[PDB]
Amino acid sequence: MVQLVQSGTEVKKPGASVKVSCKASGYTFTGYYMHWVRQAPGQGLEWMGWINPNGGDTNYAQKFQGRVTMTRDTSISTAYMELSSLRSEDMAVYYCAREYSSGWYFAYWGQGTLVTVSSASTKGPSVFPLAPSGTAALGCLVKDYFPEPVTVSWNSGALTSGVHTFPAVLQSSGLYSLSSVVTVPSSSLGTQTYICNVNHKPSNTKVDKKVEP
Amino acid sequence: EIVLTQSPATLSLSPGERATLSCRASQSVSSYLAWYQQKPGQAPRLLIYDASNRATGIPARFSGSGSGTDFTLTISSLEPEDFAVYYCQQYEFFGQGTKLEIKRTVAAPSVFIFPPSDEQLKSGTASVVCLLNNFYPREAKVQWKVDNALQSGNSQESVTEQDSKDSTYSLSSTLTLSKADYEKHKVYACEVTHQGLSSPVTKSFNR
Repeated sequence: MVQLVQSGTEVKKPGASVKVSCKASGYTFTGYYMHWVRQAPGQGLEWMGWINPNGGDTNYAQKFQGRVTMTRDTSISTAYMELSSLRSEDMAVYYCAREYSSGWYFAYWGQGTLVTVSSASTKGPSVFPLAPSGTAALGCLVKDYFPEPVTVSWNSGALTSGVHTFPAVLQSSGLYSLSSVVTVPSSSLGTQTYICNVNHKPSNTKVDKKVEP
Repeated sequence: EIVLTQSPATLSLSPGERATLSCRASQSVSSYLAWYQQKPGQAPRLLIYDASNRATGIPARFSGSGSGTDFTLTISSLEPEDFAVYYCQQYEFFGQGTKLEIKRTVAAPSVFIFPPSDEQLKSGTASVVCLLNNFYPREAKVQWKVDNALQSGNSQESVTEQDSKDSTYSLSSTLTLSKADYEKHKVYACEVTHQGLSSPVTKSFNR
């Protein structure tokens, strides 16, 4: 069967270049156009270009002309997409996709490659309480960390009902931030302990924060 | 050059109902159009090609039609698996996408406000959080007011994905100020407007 296996995650500074590979197997590599499509976090698909592995002709979207280079190594059935002068707007998941026959549509897709563009360095979060006060709401603020992700549990996972961990938001400083909240009965605030367990693997940060009214 | 308009941006239906997504091309440039499905955390997936041809392995509940400028994807008897994002495509052009949402009865948000913590204040920053809990539809308007003065451009919102049990949304709105600016004002309030509320709801506190 057809298989498109892309290279792993990339982390680049603005101004650098990145080279994503797409290894094809299960079919005649030269027989089908390969397209590249990217998706920036939380928005739609954007076509970048195609290469014809038979001969190597390319066609790039105008907005990447001069910035992007698409190549292929027929001898290892691998297509490449190199994007230079990276900008923050280039942070996205990049997909290679193959035409089924000769129609301009994307029948077979690689698994995608995340390319992070950031000037920030690894950093663990600061965990601040969101003090509460038939239902009361409390939570924990996980501020200023990089890269994603963090994981938040409540009472070491013993409390899962009513928990809401929001998607992280990229601040203008290049650091991420999120809050995790939980609703609990008002009648238990004076005696029940609520501890959010925050985990940021990149920085070895494991902070347990008691949240008292 | 060529713009593909998908309609509506969001479609709210129940499982077992018929979904009809629309894709309109500004200038007809082909009788052939392709539809793709993207589930959370997955790569896009081709459903239909050349307007009405179903891709290999795609369930038959997906059918496409249309010619010229107007194209339609029909999902007969929606299933929970199907509430996802769908894109249309012609050549290098993509539609903005249509999110297929689980419909439910309107639910007003429970609103809570959280002052900055003493620990964070020690560090010279103040984060005021406004929480909107378990509401539907997703459309919500949050307005921060400091000393009864409307703020602009100094807050950030984050919304959860629709809950798997009650199909509601939650939303956070974070107002971030320096310690200095936070202590120059006394009143902090977040005003919430939602179609489930007869009048806006304001949660406030004095520093």
